[PDB]
Amino acid sequence: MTRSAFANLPLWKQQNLKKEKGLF
Repeated sequence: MTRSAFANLPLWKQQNLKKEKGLF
């Protein structure tokens, strides 16, 4: 059973997610 998390998402997805601790 795999994980569902932000850190499990590919980098390009993260670059589209400006989260609280989503600093670029």
